[PDB]
Amino acid sequence: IARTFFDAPEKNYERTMAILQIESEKAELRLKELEVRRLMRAKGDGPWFQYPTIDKALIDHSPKATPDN
Amino acid sequence: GWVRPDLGELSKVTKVKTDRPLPENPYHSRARPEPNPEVEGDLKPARHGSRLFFWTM
Repeated sequence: IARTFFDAPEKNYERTMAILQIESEKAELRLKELEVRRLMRAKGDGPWFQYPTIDKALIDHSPKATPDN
Repeated sequence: GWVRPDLGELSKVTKVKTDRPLPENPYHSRARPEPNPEVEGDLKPARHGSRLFFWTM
């Protein structure tokens, strides 16, 4: 019965180790996701939460009809 | 001996042999704020899929 059907204890053991490693990495990355999102919204120096502003290509630098501008 | 200019002669753009320096800061502005850093590096794939709840991929 053990030869034909059952998984070896070595196989199940190392499978458990791999599952533990993968899920621990995912948990750490999720915690870093929450902290990075909090810091980025609190500071605003990152690519995320880059709220739009007025483009500076619309500024006309040509000389006008009035010298005071 | 003064000649009256014709039509459009006074409306030409001219050049002036001046000696005053060009004002480098005519608008009395200040230092510009530092822009955000850009994105650099290759697009590596996502680590272990979407990492959203039980979805492995």
